[PDB]
Amino acid sequence: YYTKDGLEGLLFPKRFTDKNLPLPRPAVAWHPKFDGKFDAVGQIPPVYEAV
Amino acid sequence: QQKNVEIARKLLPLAKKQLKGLLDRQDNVLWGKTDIVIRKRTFKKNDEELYSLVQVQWLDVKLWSNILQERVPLTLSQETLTHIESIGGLDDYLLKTPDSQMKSNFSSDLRWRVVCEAMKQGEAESKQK
Amino acid sequence: YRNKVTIEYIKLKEPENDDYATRDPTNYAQLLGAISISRHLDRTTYLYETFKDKFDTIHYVTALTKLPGLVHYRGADLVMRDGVQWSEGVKPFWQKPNAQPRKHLLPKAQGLLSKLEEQFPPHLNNLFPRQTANLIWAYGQLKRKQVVAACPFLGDFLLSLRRDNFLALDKHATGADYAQIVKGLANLQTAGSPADEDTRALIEDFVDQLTQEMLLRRGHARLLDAREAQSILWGLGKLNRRKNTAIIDVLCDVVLAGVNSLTPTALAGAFSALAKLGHSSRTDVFEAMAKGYHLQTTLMSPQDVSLTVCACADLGFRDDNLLKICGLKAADMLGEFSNASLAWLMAGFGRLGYNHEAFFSAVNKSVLAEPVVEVEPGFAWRVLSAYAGSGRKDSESLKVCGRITEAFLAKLY
Amino acid sequence: LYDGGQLGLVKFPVTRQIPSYEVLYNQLGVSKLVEFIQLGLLDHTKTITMK
Amino acid sequence: VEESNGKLVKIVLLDDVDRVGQQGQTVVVKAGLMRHLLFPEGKALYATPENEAKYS
Amino acid sequence: LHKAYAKKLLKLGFKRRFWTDPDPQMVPGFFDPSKYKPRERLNGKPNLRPDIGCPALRQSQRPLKKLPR
Amino acid sequence: EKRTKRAKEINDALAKMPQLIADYKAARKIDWAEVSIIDKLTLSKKQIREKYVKRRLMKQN
RNA sequence: CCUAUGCAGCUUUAGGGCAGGUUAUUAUUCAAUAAACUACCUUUUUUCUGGGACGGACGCUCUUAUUAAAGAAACAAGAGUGAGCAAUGGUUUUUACUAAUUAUAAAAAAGAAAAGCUUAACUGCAAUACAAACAAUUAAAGCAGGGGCAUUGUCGGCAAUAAUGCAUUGAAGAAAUA
Ligand SMILES: [K+]
Ligand SMILES: [Mg+2]
Ligand SMILES: [Mg+2]
Ligand SMILES: [Mg+2]
Ligand SMILES: [Mg+2]
Repeated sequence: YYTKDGLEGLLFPKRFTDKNLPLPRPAVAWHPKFDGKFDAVGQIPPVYEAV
Repeated sequence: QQKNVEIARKLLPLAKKQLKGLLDRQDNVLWGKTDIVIRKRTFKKNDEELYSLVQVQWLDVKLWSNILQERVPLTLSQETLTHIESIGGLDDYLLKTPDSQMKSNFSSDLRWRVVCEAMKQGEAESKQK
Repeated sequence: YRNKVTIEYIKLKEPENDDYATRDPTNYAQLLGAISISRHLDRTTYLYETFKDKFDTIHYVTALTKLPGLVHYRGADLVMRDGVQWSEGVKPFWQKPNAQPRKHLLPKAQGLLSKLEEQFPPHLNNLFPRQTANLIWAYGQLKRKQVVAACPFLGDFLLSLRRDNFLALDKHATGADYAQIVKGLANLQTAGSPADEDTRALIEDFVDQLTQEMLLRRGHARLLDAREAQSILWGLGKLNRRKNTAIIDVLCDVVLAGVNSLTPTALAGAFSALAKLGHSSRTDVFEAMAKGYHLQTTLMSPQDVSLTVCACADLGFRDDNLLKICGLKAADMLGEFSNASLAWLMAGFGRLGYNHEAFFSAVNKSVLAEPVVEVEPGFAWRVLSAYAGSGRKDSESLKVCGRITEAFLAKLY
Repeated sequence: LYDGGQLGLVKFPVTRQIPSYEVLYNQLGVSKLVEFIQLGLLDHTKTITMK
Repeated sequence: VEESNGKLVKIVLLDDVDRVGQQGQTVVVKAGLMRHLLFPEGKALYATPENEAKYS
Repeated sequence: LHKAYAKKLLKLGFKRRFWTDPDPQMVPGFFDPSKYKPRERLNGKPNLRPDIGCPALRQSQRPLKKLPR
Repeated sequence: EKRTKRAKEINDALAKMPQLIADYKAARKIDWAEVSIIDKLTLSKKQIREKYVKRRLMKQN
């Protein structure tokens, strides 16, 4: 689950670091009306793992 | 301001004449809080609009002025009379308001008379005390 | 009633205060209001021609004090800020050096003022300290702009205040009066043509007596705020009143207390004023002013950048954070700086011994891009000094200096 | 487009159903995701994100 | 008096009145009564914040 | 729709895919409180006025009416 | 809560349905113990059905 | 004289409006609302037609002449209709019966009447054809569910050919969202 501001940070992180701006913060939770649509709240810098 | 002019140009030809006559009386009365109101009519069965003017009810009263020790005839609307009573009377209304807000020759002349008289009496009283 | 009707009542809102734009005044108060709120010289000239005989002392004073505001500068000498609106001490534009008035407004202002000066003399003995201060301030503005060359009534205004050991001020003095008197006199002695020798002596003598007897001895500085105190400091600096430092310390204390209210255009003035007076022992005062540039970086103009750097070099006050702000701002405004102005700015950095990578890198790139460079002797040595003092090395500054030398040798007057 | 007065096109009923908001998403097929990985344009040894 | 539309006003009494009240009492009276009799005669003043502090 | 009528619509630029348009406010995480508007009922009445109506539903243009005076 | 109430109402109605069906069928059957037309030996069975069924239904209504 | 995307003036108990006066109600010390009377403003007042007016007509069925395929017009001709039925619908049994409709050579494993039980005058779909500018209109094998009468057949209303009205707007029952 990403918000409008969060999606920008995910896609173009350099657009914030080049201007020395902090990255957008992630959302706290989604509205209950969307239960069954999302599994986790996205983190603006994703945590990569091995596969 | 732009909207006000746009509305005025949509008035009926006879309502425009009445509007000009109302405005020409500004210098002869104590304008005070008098405002202009426009009547608009709409209908359910057609897309037609009629614009007309709402008249102002003028009242002739005699208010007491302690500085001048006189009952001054005045032409007022109800809203202006209510404001004057609330603020503390004619003397307080004229001494608590700048010349810019009066927007009337009759009001300005009356205010100037009161201000000059108040200073003369105050100066004499201050010297006495 | 087959066709149902709905009725709406619309009220036409109007401004609370009347602008005396079209109606003719018919009273003592109305005439004063129309003159004060006049928008154009044609309106003021019309009022004087029609209601000439219905004038009093107050009416003449008001007309003179408002005339400077009706004279507008050329649009080519003004640069508009992005989104800035009129406010307390902030304008939507900044002025280029030595701005000129509009071509078609000078003859109107000169003609109108001549008529006013003719009828004023009879009213000279009915003026108050407030009225005298405003007249002095107005004339100083009218001299900075190319309207007048001297104040005919300067001798009378100064005498009126000086009489009876400043008795008039002792009862009717406020913070504004001192700010306007000193600021007005400074602009009457430096702006435009330099001065007359007798005029300079009288003005400087009066200012020294006024400052010591009123502001210092009687403690009237308690009536001054940060802005008024800053204005006095600027006036003293232009008059080179370096002998008395007691008042300077008092004024600096007032500025320190109300530092938050000053804008970047006011902080730069304080730096320059202190630099001209040579007062460099107030390090604490300098530190407080430097802290005011952190948040108001959007209200800085090339004039503020140039004044701040030059003042710091003269004062010897080196703040890394403040210098960093000036360098970064200047790097983007290189197109606004003149060739002479940009040479002084570079020299200022060299004297301080600060090497700003972005600032010098931008300058070198611009110079190299220029195919034909023509550097004048007046500032050729300044740019060379800045590179040498700033420690710029063979990377690309030797090429820039090489072109500088070649251009200078190309003329060798 | 005028038909002479019959006005046959406006003799049909009107529907007001709202389509799902998910028609605003970008659609990615699983078969297309694999093709990129096989060609070498995607790293399948670590977590794949929308970035 | 707020919704009286000017018909009712707050009055501060400077001298004892037969029916309105006593000196120093703040009461509500008809607008016409104050306009014509109480105010011009000099027996009362309008209940402004300044008058209330000074007299009431 | 009949072939003759369908080609005219396509020739004019008709390309609608759904009965109505999607609502961007319904996408999770993209709700703007400022741009809030209660859902309205679509109007099914064609504008058949021959003076200011649709040119495709009238044979020729008619003169406008007089304003009240 | 609304769904639970609606389900409860339907369940109650279906429970009473068998009795309603029995009354529906019974009300339209001829009771030959109350027929005097046969004693008259004048009308046919169809005419007897209409005469007595209609009276019973109207009285119940 | 007739024909127009016609124009203008005039009239009225043709439609709508209130914007002057009068009148009615209400409110403040020259005001607000109006199914009324006068004045004023704005809008409407089909087509077919052996020229136009006057008269008549405008949907949907049957029949006559233009032969024995279908189709085919005129202000040609001769007759119907804007419904009815809780059985006059569905389905079994019996037999000294074989009619009637606005009109008509329908029909014997068919109908009508008599006797009994019933609600298929259903829910969700449908190959393929008749017709037809289009919109709509007509016939229909077959599949799944729940039923009726029979006991393995039929029933998705009525011998057949007329008993009708797009979209919009409004209203009701239920359900899903927000
Ligand atoms: K003929
Ligand atoms: Mg015709
Ligand atoms: Mg078809
Ligand atoms: Mg069966
Ligand atoms: Mg059947």
